[PDB]
Order: sequence, then C-alpha cells, then structure tokens
Amino acid sequence: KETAAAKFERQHMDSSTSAASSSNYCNQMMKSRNLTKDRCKPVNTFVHESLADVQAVCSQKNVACKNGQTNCYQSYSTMSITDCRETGSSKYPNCAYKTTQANKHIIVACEGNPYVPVHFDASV
Ligand SMILES: [Cl-]
Ligand SMILES: [Cl-]
Ligand SMILES: [Cl-]
Ligand SMILES: [Cl-]
Ligand SMILES: [Cl-]
Repeated sequence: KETAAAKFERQHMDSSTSAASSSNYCNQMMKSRNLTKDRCKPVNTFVHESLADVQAVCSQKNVACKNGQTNCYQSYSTMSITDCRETGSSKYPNCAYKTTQANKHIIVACEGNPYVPVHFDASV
C-alpha cells in the first residue's frame, strides 16, 4: 500500500512547471498520475511549487479542516496551483477535465514523523 505522504505527492505535487501548461494540462496530468485508472477522479488540485515549499506549510498557520480536524495548515504565501475538475462530457474511460490555473493559498492536513502533508483540504 502507498503511504499517505506518497499518495499526497502523487496526487498533488507538480514542481516541474511554474503553471498549467495549456487547457489540456489536466487531461494529461490526471492520466499520468494514475487518477483515472478505474474511475475518473472528479476533482484534483496540483501545486506548482517545490516539494520543500509545500512540506513547509505544516509549520505555517494552523487552521481548522473543513471536517473539523485541527491538523490543517494554511500557507502564508500564495502558490501557483491548477484545479482539475471533470466536465459534463467526461465519461469513463474517456475522462475529460477543465483546467483552471490560479495563485492561491493552500490548506493541507499534516501528519506523522516527519510531519508532512497527507491531504489537500482547500485553496484560498
Ligand atoms: Cl513516504
Ligand atoms: Cl484536491
Ligand atoms: Cl523543485
Ligand atoms: Cl502572497
Ligand atoms: Cl509517522
């Protein structure tokens, strides 16, 4: 089984681009990070920052999670992100995503030793 930290990295990290690199970015990335294998993942955010910058957020501003948990952290600075959401024309096995680039604060849930991101909660 994949560790929680490894699943967070696979699903949410894309340090190799500064920003969503076209309207087809989400279709490409959702397949290659294997988020469309048995089912189209409906919603997913990619962060275009270093892994170290994202990991640093677990030491930034402690806020509530949407679920009421108390192990969420909001980035002090905005970060380049891309939101991917399935469109109405999406039907597995032909998944189809809208790509939305933005620069927002991120909110992540953290856990473990090392204390690292395990869940992407939200962006602001
Ligand atoms: Cl790991
Ligand atoms: Cl997400
Ligand atoms: Cl990097
Ligand atoms: Cl900022
Ligand atoms: Cl641990």
